[PDB]
Amino acid sequence: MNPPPPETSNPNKPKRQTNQLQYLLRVVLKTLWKHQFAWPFQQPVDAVKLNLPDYYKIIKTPMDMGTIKKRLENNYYWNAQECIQDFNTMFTNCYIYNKPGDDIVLMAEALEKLFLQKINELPTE
Ligand SMILES: Cn1cc(-c2ccc3c(=O)n(C)cc(-c4cccc(NS(C)(=O)=O)c4)c3c2)cn1
Repeated sequence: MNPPPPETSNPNKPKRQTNQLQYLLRVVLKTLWKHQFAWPFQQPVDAVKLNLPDYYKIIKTPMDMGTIKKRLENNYYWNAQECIQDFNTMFTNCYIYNKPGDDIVLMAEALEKLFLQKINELPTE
């Protein structure tokens, strides 16, 4: 079976709005969502559908943009870095599971370049 997706709401964590978290949802997630390379990253990797039975043997911290969107909308992160770390995990999962130069890896690298361009414009803490 696929594993259940990552946790996205936790009723026992404190909640806040910050400049950075707002920007992460309204600008960074939005911009990446619409990129031509985004669709394989928009929901968890469906290892059953793709016939990739080793994916969740290899990738033990799955992450995707659907889950990040949900964490942001549910105020799951207190610090912007937690969200930034989730985007990084999503990219590195793709680099760990696949091989250098793979086309799916080039698609991740392009999304990652864009993500860094938007993170450089994060508003002041
Ligand atoms: C032979 N083969 C390999 C793949 C493959 C290999 C690695 C990846 C990968 O690392 N990511 C993050 C995503 C995909 C992928 C590609 C196309 C569609 C989907 N759909 S999904 C998000 O429902 O799992 C996922 C993906 C697909 C597909 N066919």
